[PDB]
Amino acid sequence: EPRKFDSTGMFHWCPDRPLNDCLQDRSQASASGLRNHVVVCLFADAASPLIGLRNLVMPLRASNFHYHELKPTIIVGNLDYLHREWKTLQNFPKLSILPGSPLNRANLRAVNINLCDMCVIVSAKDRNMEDPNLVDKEAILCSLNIKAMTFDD
Amino acid sequence: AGANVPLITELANDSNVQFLDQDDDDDPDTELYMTQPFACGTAFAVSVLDSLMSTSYFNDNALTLIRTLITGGATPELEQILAEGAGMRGGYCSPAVLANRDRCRVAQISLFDGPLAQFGQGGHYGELFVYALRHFGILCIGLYRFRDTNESVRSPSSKRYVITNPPEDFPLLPTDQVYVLTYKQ
Ligand SMILES: [Ba+2]
Repeated sequence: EPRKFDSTGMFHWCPDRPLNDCLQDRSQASASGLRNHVVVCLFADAASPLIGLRNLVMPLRASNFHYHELKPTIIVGNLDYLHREWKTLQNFPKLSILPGSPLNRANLRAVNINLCDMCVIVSAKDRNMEDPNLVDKEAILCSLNIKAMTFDD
Repeated sequence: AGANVPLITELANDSNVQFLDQDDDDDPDTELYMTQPFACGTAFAVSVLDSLMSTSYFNDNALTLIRTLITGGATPELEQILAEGAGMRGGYCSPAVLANRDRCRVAQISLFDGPLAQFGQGGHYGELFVYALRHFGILCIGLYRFRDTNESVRSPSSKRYVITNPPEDFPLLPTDQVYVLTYKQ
């Protein structure tokens, strides 16, 4: 098994790739039968400060997991923010990006959010310019939208 | 020939309606609904919509009726379809669906040369209403009539104003227009 790890040998490693080698649209995402994956709904702007999504993907690629036990990760959010962020994510295998918005339902249907194992709702937008009760509008709206959605059994 | 172009203006502030028509006499404490541009159907401001919040509280069937009148459809099923983010979709429809192509629509008719033009001269509103309802299945809402009384000479300001449900003894004129609710396309 030609597996490529880090120099320290504690994480899975892949050679560097351009962003478009992982970029996908709705048709391609629905073509791939994603299941038991992880969905990251990112509410980021184009000039918002970085979160460091590496720290979210690094623990998921530990070397004590068999390569078939790795959980695919798909990030749904803004694209320019992901252009900035991709410099630190290109070395993690089994990672996909679907540009768009997480509040749209077509994206969530293509991603197969009803077969996933976890949906992490993160927001990179700037904080505290308005009432403190109106800083988590996007997160609450996304949670309610996902809860109220209905799929086909 | 450029003063006969029918145009409707949308205003941000409702106090600017004094600058739209020249032949009218302006006044600073007159309400928007009483000015001449609004009475003719030329100016429109969103402030008149501020009264739609109270009526919907007092009458729960008002909003449904007004949406049905001024939208031509938009059933909750269409809202659900649009809520999926995929946009408007459709194509050739089954004959059962195409039965929705017969709802009534608001239209405007004239008393000049139509089959019911006999009410233009000496006719009364009630006679025209009952005749249209009995014969053509048409319900009349109101009149849209020249502002100048001397329509024989047709004074240069050829503007019209609206009368809502005139009494049964209202006298008609050959140049009047009627708002109607037509059926069967
Ligand atoms: Ba004036």
